[PDB]
Amino acid sequence: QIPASEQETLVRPKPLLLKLLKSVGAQKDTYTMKEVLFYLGQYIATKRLYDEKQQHIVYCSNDLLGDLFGVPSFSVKEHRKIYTMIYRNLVVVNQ
Amino acid sequence: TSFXEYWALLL
Repeated sequence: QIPASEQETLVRPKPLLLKLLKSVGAQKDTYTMKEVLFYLGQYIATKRLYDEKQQHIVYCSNDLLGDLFGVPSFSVKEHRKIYTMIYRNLVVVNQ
Repeated sequence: TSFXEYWALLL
């Protein structure tokens, strides 16, 4: 769970993440962390990258998502790991 | 569980 205050943090995705977000219809350069997480979840569902049987497993070795996270797969249960991977791919506004 | 629910818990 991202804290309520952290959800409204304004961020500028780096180019690969921005490309991912725009492929599912995002249309700006600046987002809240909450918005980034909405579009990422949507992306994973649109590309059907989750295991249908154990739906916390995401496979991304042959996908853009694997290129920007730098991993071949991950578990949605790894909250810290995911936040770390996402933060590597954006600049926090004014930081 | 659904991917939707796991991701919503992450969010």
